[PDB]
Amino acid sequence: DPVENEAVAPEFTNRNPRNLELLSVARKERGWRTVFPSREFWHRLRVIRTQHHVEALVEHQNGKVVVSASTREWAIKKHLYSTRNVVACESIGRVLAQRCLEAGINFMVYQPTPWEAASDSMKRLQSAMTEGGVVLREPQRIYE
Amino acid sequence: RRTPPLGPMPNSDIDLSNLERLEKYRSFDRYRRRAEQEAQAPHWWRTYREYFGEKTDPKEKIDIGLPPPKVSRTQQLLERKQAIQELRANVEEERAARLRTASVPLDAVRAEWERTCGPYHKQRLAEYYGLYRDLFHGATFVPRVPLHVAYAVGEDDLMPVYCGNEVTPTEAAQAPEVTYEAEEGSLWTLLLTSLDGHLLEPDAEYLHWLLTNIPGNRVAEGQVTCPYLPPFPARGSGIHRLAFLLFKQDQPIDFSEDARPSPCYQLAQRTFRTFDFYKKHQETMTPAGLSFFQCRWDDSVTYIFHQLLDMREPVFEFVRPPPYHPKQKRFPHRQPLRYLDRYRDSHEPTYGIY
Amino acid sequence: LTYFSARKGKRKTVKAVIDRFLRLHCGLWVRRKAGYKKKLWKKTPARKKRLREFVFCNKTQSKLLDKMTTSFWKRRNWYVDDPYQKYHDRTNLKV
Amino acid sequence: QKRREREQHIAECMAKMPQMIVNWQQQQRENWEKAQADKERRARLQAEAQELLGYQVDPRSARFQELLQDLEKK
Amino acid sequence: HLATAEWIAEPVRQKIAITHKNKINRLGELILTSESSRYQFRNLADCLQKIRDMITEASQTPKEPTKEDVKLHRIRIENMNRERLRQKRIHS
Amino acid sequence: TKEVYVPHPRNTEAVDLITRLPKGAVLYKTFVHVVPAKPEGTFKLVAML
Amino acid sequence: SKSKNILVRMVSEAGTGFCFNTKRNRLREKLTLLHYDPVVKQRVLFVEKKKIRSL
Amino acid sequence: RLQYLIDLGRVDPSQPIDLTQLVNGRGVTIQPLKRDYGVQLVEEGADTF
Amino acid sequence: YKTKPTHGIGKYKHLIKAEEP
RNA sequence: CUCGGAGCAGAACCCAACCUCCGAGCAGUACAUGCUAAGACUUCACCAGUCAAAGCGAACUACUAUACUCAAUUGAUCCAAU
Ligand SMILES: [K+]
Ligand SMILES: [Mg+2]
Ligand SMILES: [Mg+2]
Repeated sequence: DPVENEAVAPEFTNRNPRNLELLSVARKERGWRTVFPSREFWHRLRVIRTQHHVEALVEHQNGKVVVSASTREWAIKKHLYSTRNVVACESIGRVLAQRCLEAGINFMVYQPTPWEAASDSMKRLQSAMTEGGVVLREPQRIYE
Repeated sequence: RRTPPLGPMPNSDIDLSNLERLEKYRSFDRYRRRAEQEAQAPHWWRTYREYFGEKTDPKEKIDIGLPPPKVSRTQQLLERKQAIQELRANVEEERAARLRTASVPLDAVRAEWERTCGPYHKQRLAEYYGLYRDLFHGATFVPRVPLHVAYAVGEDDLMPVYCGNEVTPTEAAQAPEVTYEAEEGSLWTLLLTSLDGHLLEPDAEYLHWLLTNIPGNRVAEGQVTCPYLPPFPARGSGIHRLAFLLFKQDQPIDFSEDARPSPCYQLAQRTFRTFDFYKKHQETMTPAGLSFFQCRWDDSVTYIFHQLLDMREPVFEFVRPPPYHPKQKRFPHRQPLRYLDRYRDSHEPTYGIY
Repeated sequence: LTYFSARKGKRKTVKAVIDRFLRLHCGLWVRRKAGYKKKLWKKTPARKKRLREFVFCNKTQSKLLDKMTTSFWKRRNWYVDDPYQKYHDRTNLKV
Repeated sequence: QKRREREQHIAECMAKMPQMIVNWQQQQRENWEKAQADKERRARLQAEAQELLGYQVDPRSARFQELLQDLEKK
Repeated sequence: HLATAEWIAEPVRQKIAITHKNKINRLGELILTSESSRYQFRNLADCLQKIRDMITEASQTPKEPTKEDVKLHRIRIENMNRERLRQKRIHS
Repeated sequence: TKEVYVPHPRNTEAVDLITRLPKGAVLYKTFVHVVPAKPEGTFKLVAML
Repeated sequence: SKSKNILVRMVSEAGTGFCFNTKRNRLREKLTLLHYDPVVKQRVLFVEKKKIRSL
Repeated sequence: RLQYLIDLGRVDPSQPIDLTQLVNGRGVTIQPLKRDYGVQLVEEGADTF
Repeated sequence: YKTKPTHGIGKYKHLIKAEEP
């Protein structure tokens, strides 16, 4: 009378780290109002530009790095005249957006300073990431 | 009462004597950069990393993958410097970079990336998705062999499977097209598993596809140990992750014990744990490639449970803990009138004995 | 309080309690906040929000208000479409 | 009838609000413009002093405001 | 049973077996529960009224641009970005 | 816990203090945290269609 | 305790009858604000009608 | 309550049931001096009725 | 806390020039 | 003679003298300083006072914005005006 394939457990255990982030029910690390930067996010875009190179990172609130794009790697350096100019920053966003879609990352926050945000090199890196399909704001968490 | 510090304090190195002859920060980004360095260092006092940081083991995770390639750094560095000089000599690249009209070809960047540092990125990504932890119980490997998977949707389109991109069960109803660079005379083994799909046991996994003793790149010639079965993520169960594993065989192997009938629509035979599978074949088999995607429920999943699996579709739901309310007291002093509704089960009037 | 009237010989009710408080059959007394109509232009919305809320009284207050009223005001009434009808009985209360 | 007349009076005054708001927005920028212009006028009057500071710094401005009034009358 | 039931317009049955496809079992029956009251009367009244609402939505043919849900706004972005990863065969 | 203090750039009083510190110094302050106990929820079986 | 400011009553122009009191400087023209009217559930113009008291 | 009075014979359903028959059967207790205006038939026990 | 070994970890004014008009 | 800060009262809370010092009885900016609602603090009672997630509704893609800056910046009931 019974069936073997219909034997289902009452509770479902999903071990995927992004299961709850993608359903918008995973709790964000709220707090840290008296310091900078914030932590109320799931994924963050962090840009590191040195005297010689430019690096963009997508990392989780736990610290882990998901995907990255730097001008130190031959793939991108063999096509750039200058690794430290605006073009390099615009090209790091076109390469990072393409890598974030492949990884599955479509939303992330960006926490710049007032002088970084007003810069023309950061204005072009955001535009390049949006044109790639990445949204620079995460959806609000669902509490109910 | 005072207790002496258990170690060096933060700003002890600083000399207070010549405080007027010390280089200051003068900028917020230069202090922030040093503040991040000291935040990622071990300390004897309590830290946020202690209570929230992801605990790890001191035993460095072993490597079970292929050996790295052998390259001549000196000959490599020489060729790269020469190419930059040619690119920089052209005045048309200097002018485009100064006018901000230059751009890099995204197609060539990805072909060289897949060769040099793509494997290490794919490894970093698999660790984030928790594949090594579940599949191999923490053991890692670098996917030296690029595995290109793609599902045929229609007659002209293709859905590429990368490392965590979303793919639907409707696009993944038929076996994909698998290609990978291999020498002649080599033997491989492909594999598809659902890490989160299992309905009964948490730790276990479902086996969706198993091809053994593949000669070179020809996947059809490989023996079909387990036929292809589409993903069937239950409704309201979240997003699942399916992984394509490519093993490099050292010699022809006999998978008679892992053989499954054709067709295999029983979920007890589909059940499968990769760790045990590789552990009994690790002497003659080595992980080389990797690819995975994420899958949600769609209408096609109902066709799999009813027709193929001959069972009823299970539907789950995300349930939250019941709200906390303190113990109700007889006289709730200064509480508003709606305090009594918090402990009321029904919303319809009661009349007791009357 | 008048414990024994001079005409009937029975306890009287203090009518200053009846014009300010409401008694639920369970024994709870409901009141308003002192100052919910005074100087609203200098008070915040949060403070005004909890000023127009109907709150309960404590044991000592409710025992006093029960002594200042007779048994007629403690009876169970069945008014038609009463807004406080559901509050005249406690639910899931222990001890 | 009283619930109907009021519902119409409310619907008759909301048909003019979109335009009333626009006219009000304009007046704000018009009045706001005067505030910015007034500051510039005062600054000019200080330059006319040419750093000749002292007690006679307040009345000088008054002299020139009177001149502006005469221009408006004409 | 939805299909066997002949007291509903043919086009409505097909229109109802698409919208409320998540309330249909393997056999083909349309299930409607309600547990928002103590009395079986009121609970049945709610279920019956859901059917009258299903036959009206399917007959009204409403094609107006209703408001998009907030939970469905990130899926619209997810799907959109899953189409630009799609590729065409080199030699079709 | 004791964590490193990084003010917000808009906050001028705190940013005018870290720019006058010797290179190598870092400011520390005492933070209070809540470590969550229960998860956001669980997936439960509700029907077999 | 010189009364620099005064308390006035701002009446909605939508005819709803909704009004709120605000503080304005004495030496100043009658206010014309854009406040939220809960009756119609949208922002509407208000105008000073009468003074309540001297702050 | 009504069904309980009928199962015990305290109120006969073969004749019209009015306010008098309910009182004569001790089914209700009306207090006209307490601003009582009658009885209200409530829906409790409708399923078993 | 004064009794604890990590007392004084927040001290910062000994790193700044004394600017007291 | 009410209210607030500091010391006495060194480190959770609390603590007096016709004890030692400094202050308050506002101002300014907004006009969503809109509605609602879990859970909490509380000047040693009561009264009063305080902080607030989520949610509705707005705003928003820049503003350390989503309970304004500010230390106190204040007055119960009846009654009167409307
Ligand atoms: K599972
Ligand atoms: Mg207290
Ligand atoms: Mg909120």
